[PDB]
Amino acid sequence: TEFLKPRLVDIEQVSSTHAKVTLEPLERGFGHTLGNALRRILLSSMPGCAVTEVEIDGVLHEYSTKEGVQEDILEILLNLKGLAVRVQGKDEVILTLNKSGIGPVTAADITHDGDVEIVKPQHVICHLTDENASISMRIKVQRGRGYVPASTRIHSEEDERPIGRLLVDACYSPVERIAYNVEAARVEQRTDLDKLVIEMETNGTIDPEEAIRRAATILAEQLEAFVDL
Amino acid sequence: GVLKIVKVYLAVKRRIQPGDKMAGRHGNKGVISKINPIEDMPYDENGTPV
Amino acid sequence: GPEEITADIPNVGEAALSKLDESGIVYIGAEVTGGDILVGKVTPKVKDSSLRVPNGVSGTVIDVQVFTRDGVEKDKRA
Repeated sequence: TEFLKPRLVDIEQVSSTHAKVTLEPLERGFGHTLGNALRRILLSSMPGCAVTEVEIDGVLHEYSTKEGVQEDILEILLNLKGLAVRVQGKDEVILTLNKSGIGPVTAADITHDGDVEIVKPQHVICHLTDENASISMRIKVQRGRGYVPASTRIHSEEDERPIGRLLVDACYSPVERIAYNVEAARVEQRTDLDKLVIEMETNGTIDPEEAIRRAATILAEQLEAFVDL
Repeated sequence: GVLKIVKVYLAVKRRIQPGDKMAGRHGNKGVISKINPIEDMPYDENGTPV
Repeated sequence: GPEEITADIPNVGEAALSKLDESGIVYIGAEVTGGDILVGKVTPKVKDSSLRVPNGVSGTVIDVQVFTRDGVEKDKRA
């Protein structure tokens, strides 16, 4: 039994959302083996913090108009779906955003709280285009993994959905980009020891090191099942 | 025979499902049948799936 | 006997009736599924000659346009 156990030898926040990470030392072929699995696990398994709710100051449906605004309501939903946030020690929360007068809107405008985190305050939100114009909307956030369509969600909830509450599809994954490379680096002052590098892009909601360790832990759960014969 | 009418409109949002008809401009029509976990798709060395 | 729009539909369930207004007309912005009542029209001898969502479809409701012949009274919605 000659295996040297790899370790997350280095981490790199190359960008505030894009990160690099490397694992070493790795036995022959294992880098490819772990690399494929870890890539697959991360994309599917990672737990996400995402928004699915819209409460608005008087419109009644996705297709409604709005006074003194640059865009239609539905386009607002698309922007919100793009928006992402991280929440501290919570499962769900409601946020609100209020603006008035002629101006464009950004995530920073939200009624932020210290126990909530906005990954990109500069993220674009629909604009106001009248002096008397004003917006005051409320949105709820949830923790989940994977994706869910809006229609399926309500049918599972089955409780009355009041008018003025609008539904959007949940896209939880905190990250969607994976590239990993296997390279030879020097351990045991000899060849045939492998070095692995991973890199990914994220919406910033999670720490990359937590991602790999959380993913690896998850994979261990399924792997342990094979001992249960 | 009738002396009052009401008109109602209903809006439907539709995604893509197997059996939908898809076409490329170059006469290349075809129906789609699958939805894959994004992991399955072939991807380039730059980590981008198709 | 001529027809009228009413919320007093015979024997139909409360939940569907809740979707209608007191005029017997579904609200704008409502979300409906096959069989849900849209128009609470009725016939005497009373009967639920009403319009319901086609089976096998679900959708959101955005419109009301009401028309009448000469010498006809209007409702609150119209």
